[PDB]
Amino acid sequence: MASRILLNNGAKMPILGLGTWKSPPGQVTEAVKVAIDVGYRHIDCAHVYQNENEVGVAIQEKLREQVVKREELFIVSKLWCTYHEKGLVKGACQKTLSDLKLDYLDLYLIHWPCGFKPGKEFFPLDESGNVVPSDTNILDTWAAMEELVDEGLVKAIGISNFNHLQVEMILNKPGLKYKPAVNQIECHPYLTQEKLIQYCQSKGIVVTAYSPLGSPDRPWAKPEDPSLLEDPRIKAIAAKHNKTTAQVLIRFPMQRNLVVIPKSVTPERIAENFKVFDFELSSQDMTTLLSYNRNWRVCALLSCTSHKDYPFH
Ligand SMILES: NC(=O)c1ccc[n+]([C@@H]2O[C@H](COP(=O)([O-])OP(=O)(O)OC[C@H]3O[C@@H](n4cnc5c(N)ncnc54)[C@H](OP(=O)(O)O)[C@@H]3O)[C@@H](O)[C@H]2O)c1
Ligand SMILES: O=C(O)COc1cc(Cl)ccc1C(=O)NCc1ccc(Br)cc1F
Ligand SMILES: [Br-]
Repeated sequence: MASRILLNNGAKMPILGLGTWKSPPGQVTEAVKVAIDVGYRHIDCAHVYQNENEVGVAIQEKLREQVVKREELFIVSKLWCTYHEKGLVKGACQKTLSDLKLDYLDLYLIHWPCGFKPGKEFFPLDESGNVVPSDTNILDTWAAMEELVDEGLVKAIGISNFNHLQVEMILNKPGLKYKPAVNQIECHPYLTQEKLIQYCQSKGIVVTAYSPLGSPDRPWAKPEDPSLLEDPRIKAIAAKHNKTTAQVLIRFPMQRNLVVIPKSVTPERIAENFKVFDFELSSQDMTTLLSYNRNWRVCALLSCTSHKDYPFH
């Protein structure tokens, strides 16, 4: 498949990007420098990841070095849940731009459908451990995102972790000005997402697959959880193709017309993960990988489950 996918804003998005959640601030600058040197042109970021300044150092250095031009990079960030207020969205976006050393983002996402009480804490809790909601809804937050396009701060806007009904809510918004370009969701062989992907793709929304390797470094991992990278069935498909299991896990979403954003801070893995354009999984391989679905989610969070807009069940 082509290396870039056309979005419904008329721009092209690289189907392979570098993830940055959990990338330590003392390692992520080098990770991003290496990624750009070996061909990555898409970086997935977020304010809540606490490392945008260090990501930005790498981007700016590579632009200064003229390794790449700004127009050839596709930089994505996300509006955190404590900034779903009319009067906070622009400043949140601007702080991300300032940190990343950019004058625009290629894509800005509503990180989660849920608004939380504004303040210093990213997860404000009540005295019993429940997240404290904001009363601001996804439609008003979307209107605020639309303003960012109209102010030139972002070239595209989208959503992340929106369920079917939430995507539909946006699409049915009275007075909708810009459709979401992307819905970024968890997707891998244990959470194959056939239903939500078909819905989004049928509406011209591009899906980005996060945690494609099963996020083995997620801080809440438990020793007994399933492991994609260690699954002997996936290893066998990889061996057949003379590729690594990670390479199969990255190529899988690409052949479903998804964008995919594996994270690494290991230079050799960053390079490995990019070497996914010179082989093909068969249809039988694809169906076989799909058959491993078990509705197993990396990203979920008990403290947020009573929020009215919590997306999962
Ligand atoms: N929108 C959202 O709500 C959301 C949620 C989750 C994730 N995301 C985005 O999606 C990105 C990817 O997801 P993720 O970080 O959860 O996990 P992931 O990409 O599925 O897995 C990352 C883990 O896999 C390891 N790894 C990477 N390449 C490997 C290879 N070739 N062989 C073996 N191990 C390898 C990494 O180790 P090393 O780094 O030590 O090499 C790290 O421990 C995130 O970083 C973030 O940008 C977004
Ligand atoms: O959300 C992400 O991108 C990855 O996960 C996290 C990253 C950081 Cl830096 C901190 C915490 C998470 C994290 O806990 N994410 C899960 C999450 C969050 C919000 C909601 Br409404 C539901 C939910 F499942
Ligand atoms: Br949420």
